[PDB]
Amino acid sequence: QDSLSFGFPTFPSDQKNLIFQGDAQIKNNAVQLTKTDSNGNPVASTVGRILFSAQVHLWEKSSSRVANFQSQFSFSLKSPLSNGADGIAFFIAPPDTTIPSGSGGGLLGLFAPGTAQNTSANQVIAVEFDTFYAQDSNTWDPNYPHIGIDVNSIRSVKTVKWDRRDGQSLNVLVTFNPSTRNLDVVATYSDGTRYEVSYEVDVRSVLPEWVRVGFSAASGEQYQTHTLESWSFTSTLLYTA
Amino acid sequence: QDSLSFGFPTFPSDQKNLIFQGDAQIKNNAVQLTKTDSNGNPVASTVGRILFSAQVHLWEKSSSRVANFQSQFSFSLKSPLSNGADGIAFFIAPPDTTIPSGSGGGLLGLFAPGTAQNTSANQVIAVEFDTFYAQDSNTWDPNYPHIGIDVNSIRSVKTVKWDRRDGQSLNVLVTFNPSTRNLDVVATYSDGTRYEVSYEVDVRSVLPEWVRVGFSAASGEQYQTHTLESWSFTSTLLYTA
Ligand SMILES: CO[C@H]1O[C@H](CO[C@H]2O[C@H](CO)[C@@H](O)[C@H](O)[C@@H]2O)[C@@H](O)[C@H](O)[C@@H]1O
Ligand SMILES: CO[C@H]1O[C@H](CO[C@H]2O[C@H](CO)[C@@H](O)[C@H](O)[C@@H]2O)[C@@H](O)[C@H](O)[C@@H]1O
Ligand SMILES: [Ca+2]
Ligand SMILES: [Ca+2]
Ligand SMILES: [Mn+2]
Ligand SMILES: [Mn+2]
Repeated sequence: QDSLSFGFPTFPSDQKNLIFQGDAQIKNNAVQLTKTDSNGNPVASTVGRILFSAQVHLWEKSSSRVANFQSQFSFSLKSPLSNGADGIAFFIAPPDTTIPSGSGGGLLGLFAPGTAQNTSANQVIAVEFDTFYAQDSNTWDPNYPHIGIDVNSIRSVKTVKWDRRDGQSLNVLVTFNPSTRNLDVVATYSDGTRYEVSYEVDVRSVLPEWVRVGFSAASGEQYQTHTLESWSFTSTLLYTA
Repeated sequence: QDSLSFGFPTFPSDQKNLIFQGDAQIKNNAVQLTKTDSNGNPVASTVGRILFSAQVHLWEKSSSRVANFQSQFSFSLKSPLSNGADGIAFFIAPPDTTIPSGSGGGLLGLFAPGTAQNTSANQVIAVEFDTFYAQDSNTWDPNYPHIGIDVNSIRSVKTVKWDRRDGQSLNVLVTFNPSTRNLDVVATYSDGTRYEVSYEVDVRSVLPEWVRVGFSAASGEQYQTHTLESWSFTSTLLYTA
């Protein structure tokens, strides 16, 4: 299809079009990307991801069209600690994508250790909400919590300082305009605190014509829950001139 | 998801989200539901169907909601014969639906001979465009080409007279309003000729909560091409009170 859109105001346990990978599962009408114990407390060493089953037609070579898309979602992070880790990310990748071996912790379940910073070895665009930046294990991160745009590497091409608020929902809007090639991210807390980061990228040179979209999250030594509360997505192939 | 929509202004051969059953296949940017030879001519004894891969959430028992949906599409039928057969239908059925054994010809690839008219043995709602009504074989049909609403039986709960026009595209809009439980069908030819038919049905007593939507067509002794040219669909769960 040239256009596709779906919306999950909440996430009832009875799902049919979501691909669950790793420890991701439904709990309390929300998607818990990372594992939690019987009491709902976050645990260490856990990775989880979800992808919508239907493939998205991001661009079409024959017609020279590229899709304009928008993804709106909200999530919250909670942890008994204060150095919750590692983060959640919205991502776009080939349809057959699976959790790379050894991609836990700071690799957010998106990259393999050996090629995490090798742009020519990956095919993925992601918007990460990174809460752990210890320079001994996350050498690629700026020294502070941040939102970043990742293009084929765990080392963001662009970032903005962000504030982690335990238990508060962050509302996010990610937009890609094929006319300007601008991938825009706007995140806001209920009180109006706003964060913005943008970057110009030609999706055609990074991803194949058909892709899948979803979310990934991980916790290594440090942990926190990565709760996806709602999500809507829409994409429309448009002629770019 | 509570809401889902997709649009196929045309059908390029590079498809990822359609389930092809029987002889259905893409040719010349359109879906040929029934088999055609090398020259693109229709042949006898053929059945074919397509279904969008993502499941649609039709109704939800726990929340007492029912989907409001709309399906817009266009097709054309063509045949060198005086009596092209057998017809095409838009349908809704359980997610694991497949072509029943012996459902060719007048059964449109939707029902098995043994239970074609047994409403308690089927789970399907279809809008048929029936061009073959020979009273000796299709005994259940009115004696003329017609548009029919089928609820668990090849014997339409309602039909209206319709004219078959060789090679002309018919545009159809099928709507279901959960508030009134009215399933409306509006079909038009390019010259303005219009056909309307409506029926009240509680979808909750006929179909499971999750379903797949698609098209089906068949040709028995007589034949014709059944070409699906475009299709857009949208559905949204709504509180019914
Ligand atoms: C906690 O520091 C010790 O372990 C470090 C390994 O860090 C893991 O946990 C991080 C946060 O969950 C995660 O970002 C990283 O990928 C690892 O999974 C190590 O680097 C320190 O030197 C120290 O031993
Ligand atoms: C060709 O006529 C002979 O067979 C007929 C069987 O009818 C088949 O074809 C019809 C039109 O394609 C279709 O509606 C039906 O389901 C069968 O597939 C029969 O009716 C005639 O009396 C004759 O024997
Ligand atoms: Ca990090
Ligand atoms: Ca018939
Ligand atoms: Mn980072
Ligand atoms: Mn009929």
